[PDB]
Amino acid sequence: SQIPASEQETLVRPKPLLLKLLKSVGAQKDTYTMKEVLFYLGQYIMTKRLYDAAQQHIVYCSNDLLGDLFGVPSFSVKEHRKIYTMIYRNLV
Amino acid sequence: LTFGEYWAQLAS
Ligand SMILES: *CCCn1cc(CN(C)C(=O)c2cc(C3=C(c4cc(C(=O)N(C)Cc5cn(CC*)nn5)sc4C)CCC3)c(C)s2)nn1
Repeated sequence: SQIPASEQETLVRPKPLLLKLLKSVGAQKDTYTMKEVLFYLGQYIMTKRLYDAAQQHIVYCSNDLLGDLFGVPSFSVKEHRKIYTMIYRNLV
Repeated sequence: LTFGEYWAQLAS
C-alpha cells in the first residue's frame, strides 16, 4: 500500500504514550506532521534495533512499548497504510 | 534494502 503526498503533511497530536516514544529519540513538541512522527518512529526502530537483520523491512515489536502501541507483534515497513492506521489509532 | 531505505519510502 501507498499514501498520497498530501496525507504526509497532516498535523497530528500523538497520545502521551506515543509522545513518550517520540521523546526518547529527541522529539520535544506535542504536534507534528505525519512525516515528522514517521521520522522519529524510524529513529526509534533503528536505535532499539527492532528490525530484522536479514530482511530489513520486517520490524519486531512483541516485547517493546511500540508493540503495545501498535497492538501487533511485528509488521512490515512495506505496509504503508497499516502503519499510518496504527499511528492514527494513537492520536489525541 | 537497508531499513532506512524502506523507511524513507514510507515517510515520502
Ligand atoms: C534508512 C537508512 C539509514 N539512513 C540513511 C541516511 C542518509 N541520509 C538521508 C543522509 O544524508 C543523512 C542522515 C543523517 C542523519 C539523520 C537523518 C535520517 C534521515 C532519513 O531520511 N531517514 C532515516 C529515513 C526517513 C525519512 N523519513 C521521513 C518520513 N523518516 N525516516 S534524513 C537525516 C538528516 C538522523 C541522524 C543523522 C545525516 C546527518 S546526513 N540516513 N539514515
